Amino acid sequence: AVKVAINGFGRIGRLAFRRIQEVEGLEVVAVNDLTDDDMLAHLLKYDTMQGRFTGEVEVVDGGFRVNGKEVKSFSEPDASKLPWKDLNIDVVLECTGFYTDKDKAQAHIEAGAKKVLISAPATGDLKTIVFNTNHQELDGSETVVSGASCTTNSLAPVAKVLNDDFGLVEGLMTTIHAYTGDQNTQDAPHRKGDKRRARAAAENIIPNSTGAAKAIGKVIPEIDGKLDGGAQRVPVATGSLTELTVVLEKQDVTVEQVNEAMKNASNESFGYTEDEIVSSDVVGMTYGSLFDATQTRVMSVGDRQLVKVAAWYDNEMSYTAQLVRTLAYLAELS
Amino acid sequence: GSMAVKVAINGFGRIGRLAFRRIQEVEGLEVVAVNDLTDDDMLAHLLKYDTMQGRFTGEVEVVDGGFRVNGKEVKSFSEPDASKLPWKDLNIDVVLECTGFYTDKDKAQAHIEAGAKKVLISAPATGDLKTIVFNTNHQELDGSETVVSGASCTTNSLAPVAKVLNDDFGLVEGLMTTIHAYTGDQNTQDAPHRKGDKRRARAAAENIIPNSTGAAKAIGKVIPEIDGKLDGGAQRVPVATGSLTELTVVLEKQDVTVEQVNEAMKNASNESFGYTEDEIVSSDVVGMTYGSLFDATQTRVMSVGDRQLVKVAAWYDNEMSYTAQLVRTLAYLAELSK
Amino acid sequence: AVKVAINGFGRIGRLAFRRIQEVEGLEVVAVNDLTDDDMLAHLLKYDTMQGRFTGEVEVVDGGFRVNGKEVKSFSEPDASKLPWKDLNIDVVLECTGFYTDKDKAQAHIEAGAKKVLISAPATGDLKTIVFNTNHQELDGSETVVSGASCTTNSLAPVAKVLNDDFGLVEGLMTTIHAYTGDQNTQDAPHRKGDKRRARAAAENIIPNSTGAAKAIGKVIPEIDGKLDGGAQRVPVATGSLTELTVVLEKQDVTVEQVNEAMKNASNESFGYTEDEIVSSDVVGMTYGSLFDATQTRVMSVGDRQLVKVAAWYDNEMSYTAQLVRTLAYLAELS
Amino acid sequence: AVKVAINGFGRIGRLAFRRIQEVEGLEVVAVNDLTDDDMLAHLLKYDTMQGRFTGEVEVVDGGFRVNGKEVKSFSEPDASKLPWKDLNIDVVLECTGFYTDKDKAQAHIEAGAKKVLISAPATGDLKTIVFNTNHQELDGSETVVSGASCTTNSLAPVAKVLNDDFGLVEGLMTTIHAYTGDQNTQDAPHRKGDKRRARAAAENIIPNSTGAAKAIGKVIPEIDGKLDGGAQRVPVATGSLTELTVVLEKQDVTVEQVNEAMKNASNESFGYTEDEIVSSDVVGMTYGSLFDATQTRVMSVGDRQLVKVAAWYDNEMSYTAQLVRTLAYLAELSK
Ligand SMILES: NC(=O)c1ccc[n+]([C@@H]2O[C@H](COP(=O)([O-])OP(=O)(O)OC[C@H]3O[C@@H](n4cnc5c(N)ncnc54)[C@H](O)[C@@H]3O)[C@@H](O)[C@H]2O)c1
Ligand SMILES: NC(=O)c1ccc[n+]([C@@H]2O[C@H](COP(=O)([O-])OP(=O)(O)OC[C@H]3O[C@@H](n4cnc5c(N)ncnc54)[C@H](O)[C@@H]3O)[C@@H](O)[C@H]2O)c1
Ligand SMILES: NC(=O)c1ccc[n+]([C@@H]2O[C@H](COP(=O)([O-])OP(=O)(O)OC[C@H]3O[C@@H](n4cnc5c(N)ncnc54)[C@H](O)[C@@H]3O)[C@@H](O)[C@H]2O)c1
Ligand SMILES: NC(=O)c1ccc[n+]([C@@H]2O[C@H](COP(=O)([O-])OP(=O)(O)OC[C@H]3O[C@@H](n4cnc5c(N)ncnc54)[C@H](O)[C@@H]3O)[C@@H](O)[C@H]2O)c1
Repeated sequence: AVKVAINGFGRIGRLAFRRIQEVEGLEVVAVNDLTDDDMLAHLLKYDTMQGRFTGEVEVVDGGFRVNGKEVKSFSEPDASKLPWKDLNIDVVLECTGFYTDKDKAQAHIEAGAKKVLISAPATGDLKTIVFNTNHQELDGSETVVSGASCTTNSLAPVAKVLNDDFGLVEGLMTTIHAYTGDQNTQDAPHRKGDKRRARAAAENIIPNSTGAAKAIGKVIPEIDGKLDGGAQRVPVATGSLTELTVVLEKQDVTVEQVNEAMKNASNESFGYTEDEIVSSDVVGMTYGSLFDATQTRVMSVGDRQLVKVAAWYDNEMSYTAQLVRTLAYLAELS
Repeated sequence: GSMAVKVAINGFGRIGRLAFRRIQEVEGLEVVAVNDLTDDDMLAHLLKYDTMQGRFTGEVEVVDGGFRVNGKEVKSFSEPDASKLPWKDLNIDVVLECTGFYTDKDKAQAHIEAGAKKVLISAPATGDLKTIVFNTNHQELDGSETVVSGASCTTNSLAPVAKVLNDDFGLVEGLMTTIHAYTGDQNTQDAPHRKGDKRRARAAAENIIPNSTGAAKAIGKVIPEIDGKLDGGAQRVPVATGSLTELTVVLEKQDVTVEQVNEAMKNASNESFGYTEDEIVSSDVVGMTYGSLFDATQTRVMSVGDRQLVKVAAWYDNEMSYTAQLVRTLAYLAELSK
Repeated sequence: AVKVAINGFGRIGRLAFRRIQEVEGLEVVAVNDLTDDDMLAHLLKYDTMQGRFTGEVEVVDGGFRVNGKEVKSFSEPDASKLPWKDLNIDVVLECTGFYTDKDKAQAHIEAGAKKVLISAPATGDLKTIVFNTNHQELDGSETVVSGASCTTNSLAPVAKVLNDDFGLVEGLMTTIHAYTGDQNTQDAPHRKGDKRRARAAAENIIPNSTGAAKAIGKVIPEIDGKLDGGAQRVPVATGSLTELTVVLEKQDVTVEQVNEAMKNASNESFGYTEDEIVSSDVVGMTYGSLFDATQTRVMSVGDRQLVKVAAWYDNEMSYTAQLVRTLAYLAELS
Repeated sequence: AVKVAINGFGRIGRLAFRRIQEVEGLEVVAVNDLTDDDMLAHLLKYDTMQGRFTGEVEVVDGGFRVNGKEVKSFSEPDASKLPWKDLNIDVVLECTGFYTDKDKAQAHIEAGAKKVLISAPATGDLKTIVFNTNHQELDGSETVVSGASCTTNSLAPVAKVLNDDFGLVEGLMTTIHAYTGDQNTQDAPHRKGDKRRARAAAENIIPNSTGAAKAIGKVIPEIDGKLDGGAQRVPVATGSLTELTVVLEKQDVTVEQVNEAMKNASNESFGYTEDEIVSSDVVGMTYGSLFDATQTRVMSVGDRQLVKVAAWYDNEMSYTAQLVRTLAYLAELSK
């Protein structure tokens, strides 16, 4: 099996560990964080939104044991000091949020890892990958790769269909997004100086920035610069919705045409539904994006149209499933 | 001679109780009677204590036939059929119709039959009546009306924004999403829904819930010159009050900037339409009395060549923002029939 | 198979349906509620806290079809008008909340049903059953039975151990309880005139009454009148905790003695844990009561002691699992 | 006026600032935190649970201006490096959560402050004060003082009445408590290694420890060791309840006797209600404890009784009001 180390055993890190248990060919041999083994094991076992871990978890000397298999744990904030060479790490899943740059993530390579896959958008000379939209741009020689964002994984397959089938002129996005760990529990100073993420997460509708639409060109180059938009963080603990409003080249477009085009492009990454679901219904789902045909709207005044669509995503498990698909493909290629 | 306008509140719910509270601070208007489907102890308690809007500042005491507020008697009734209420005997000038069950001109006429002079419905309503957003189209009321709609919370948030966009830039078309606080028409836990809505059927405080709204689709009732040019829906989310309306538009004027849009909105600001450049969140608008609060920090202009999309957002307290507007319209409607 | 009808396809009714799919010899052939079939099918498929239904549901002519088998649906507010005789109904699961009385529940017997099991405490000359505490009191001749309450199922096995091993003098209970459908979404008049259940359910700590401790004698006769207490409804959608503070006959009681006695009494209904869990960790669990050893306290001043214990329960699934156990047992005996 | 510096402009720090605007002869001249002035001014202006600050707040050179008064701001994590001598600080209101110990808080004294009042329980040789229960124990010479906890402030006036009027044998407590900033937004490693405070704050009933009952003897010495108990953190953003179950020496006790005793002891710190309120009703209240007569229970089996009572508190504003009362009193002494 391909030997995986997880750096940052947080929401994405732990869910990635869970997902990897189901993927033949990938094995987590080590985890790194900033805490004790009792804490690591406990948070793997128990998960507020994603439910209890299926297998058995036991704290042992040097880490924890999951279903018989030992996992080595470390508590090293400086990635360059990790014993990746000694453990023969093939790929690091970088999930801390503190190495979201090619040069920063290179620390893992210096430490002895063969490759790094970052669980977030990242700057620098690297490829940004949404599985089943642009993963074929990987050839296996890459040392550092980005798995994009939760929102980009929800948006990319939708934007691709709109452009391919109708011709995208321009568009604006709003994602109604579950609150995340970069937000405060109570009103308090925020480390990034963000006066909105400073506010009590579970008691507010909170406007905030996102790169998903603005930076869509890193995943779909042919629509580079044609999208922008933002986010509204709301009091659900996981589960999100991306709404997109577009101008198209094709004219006299119908709701039926848009839905059929989306249904035709469905796969394991891009789901299609006509059920009147709500955010809790997508918790734990493994589609990167779930197109909701019930929300499609077309505004027509004369020969001028606006087309609006919406797609659900579990910002946790939807993204994690996509990240692990990319991880496996990156591993297979090399 | 001159007297305070005698108001009766039908439906002592969220809007009804907040209207009562608001009227306490508006001179020339007095609530003499309330009607609901419960006991006086319950009515007094819910007036006194309010989860989101805070403790009532007056003194509330249950008495014979109703309750006393700061020494002033309010008559209470528990009659589901509006035509049976003693509006004649009580000399009722205007009924604030806040039950959600008389949202129709013919149905709301029951209050007029009962002896009230006028009815203002706290919601969109069917029939041949006028739909009024204060400080957008209230001057369309001539005084001959007997049944009027106070529009919706969302329409009150949307209308001043849509008017500025059209007046200054020319509205071609647009789409709206309101990120809206959950309301009493939603279930506490997943359960069958009275109106058959499979989404309002779901646990209100645990979900992002898509739902329809008339605000954009029916904007033409308030701003006739943009009839049919808007559409959109709602996303109900787990805040108990406080909402946001986002509007994405195509405009006639070219090379529009964020600065131009913000300045145009600021110039249109009044007691109904507020303006902010502060990075606020939903809890910051709870209890506010603007019908709509334009958030300049959320303005975006997408340009690709000569083609532009403009996006704006305005906050509203679906409860107090709408209530303040409703009371403004109430006062004006009574003023016309001196 | 035992032919089951569910009156009231609500939280307990639907979860009972789900659990029955896992029990050979138990079959739901009919459901009665006050809504359409599309609604019933949708709420079976999608569940905010309990997750997506495993199998597949299809709306048909008579009602709905689940995994091949058809389920008939009705809309009679008066249960005596239901065609239970024609459908040869063996047991009605009474889950509406409107027939919580022996004489009221008799409506189903008049309609043609052989037995009624009410999913709540009930007034009248009937047996109140907590599975694995007093289910042996059933002989199979009963026509109307109560499955008790969620809180009683959490409390009974704990109270029994305390009395058996230490001698119960007296106690007081508080359950920190998930909000339920008998509470309002927003501050509004309450149908029962309850000024506290009138308040916004998900925004408040709300004191309220319970019959679990006061009526414990219906399940454990030897401690009748020895307990009382109440509830505090809080903003979690499901998952609850029962705390019990008692005076005991035995002296010099220790935390270890209490925990060991509870562990020794553990079974499929009564769980034991030493893990530092929280409420979300018990969502979907099938124990009727999960004793939490980390919460045990003994206060000693001279020869006088107060003993405090706590047990978790999913007021939904914990109760439902117990109700179906009692159903299967009652159906087996005659 | 007594010159106050606030260390840690957080929930308690900011509410204390607001409360000090209500107290004559007490001025906040300086604030220290770990952020910039834009953020400090914003969080003073806008408050999710406690509402908008009514006055004018503007960012100026070297801090911010509130209602015509300049507040100097700093961003220094090491308290011994603060300019307290230069600013002539009379009392530091220590609200960071990182100086809850006599010897650690001495850093403020070394920096030039005359006194320190800690906004939490604290270790070391100091007094622990619940205003209107034991503030008379202060004489004005103390250099470092603890303002106790939110829970202790809710508990002490109740426990005192129960002992004075009925004779306290023993008791156990549970506080059903709003979630606070020491809890995580999502399930995540917890800085203090608490596996329960690690969990998503607003989605769980979370058992946790509290010292309020176990350490009541610091406030009421005559009942030292007679109480214990813990907390259940629940998804309300502020507003809490303390439930206390006791054995008393007085026999044949009634609900009426207990309720009357509590009402007789009511003052500006200890309120009394017979209304069927809920947690949101106490948000922003200034009583340290609100006794709820509707929740009083007496369980009798033979001559053996268990007595249960409950008191509400806004863990934020109730505690803050008490802290500022103690602050004013401490300042008034030795003037
Ligand atoms: N919905 C989501 O939560 C979501 C979705 C997609 C992507 N992401 C991205 O994934 C990353 C992690 O997000 P998360 O929500 O899991 O955050 P998290 O806080 O839950 O996880 C981060 C973990 O990394 C650990 N950590 C921090 N610094 C470290 C260091 N220097 N060395 C080792 N461990 C360290 C922390 O202890 C924590 O456990 C972020 O970049 C985020 O943008 C999050
Ligand atoms: N955000 C908002 O809550 C909001 C905003 C704008 C408009 N509205 C509209 O205002 C109306 C009331 O909404 P609400 O949120 O206050 O609902 P609510 O449920 O809180 O209030 C309705 C009240 O009317 C009472 N009632 C029902 N039928 C009655 C009858 N036949 N006779 C007398 N009383 C009766 C109920 O007991 C209840 O107290 C609705 O039409 C709604 O669409 C609501
Ligand atoms: N935690 C819990 O939800 C829980 C736990 C244990 C016991 N219970 C008990 O179970 C019962 C149901 O609880 P619930 O939470 O599922 O309530 P619910 O409101 O979710 O379900 C009740 C269902 O019964 C239907 N109904 C009402 N009147 C009817 C009638 N006359 N005829 C046919 N159907 C009717 C309603 O449409 C609704 O779908 C109650 O007695 C409750 O006390 C609930
Ligand atoms: N319910 C309550 O929130 C409550 C009630 C009673 C007592 N307390 C106590 O009050 C204290 C603060 O609680 P809070 O809820 O306001 O916490 P908080 O997180 O909201 O505020 C703490 C503030 O101190 C700042 N800070 C941290 N380290 C610092 C340093 N070294 N130098 C300067 N500033 C620093 C932080 O940036 C933050 O703004 C804690 O000891 C807590 O136990 C809290």
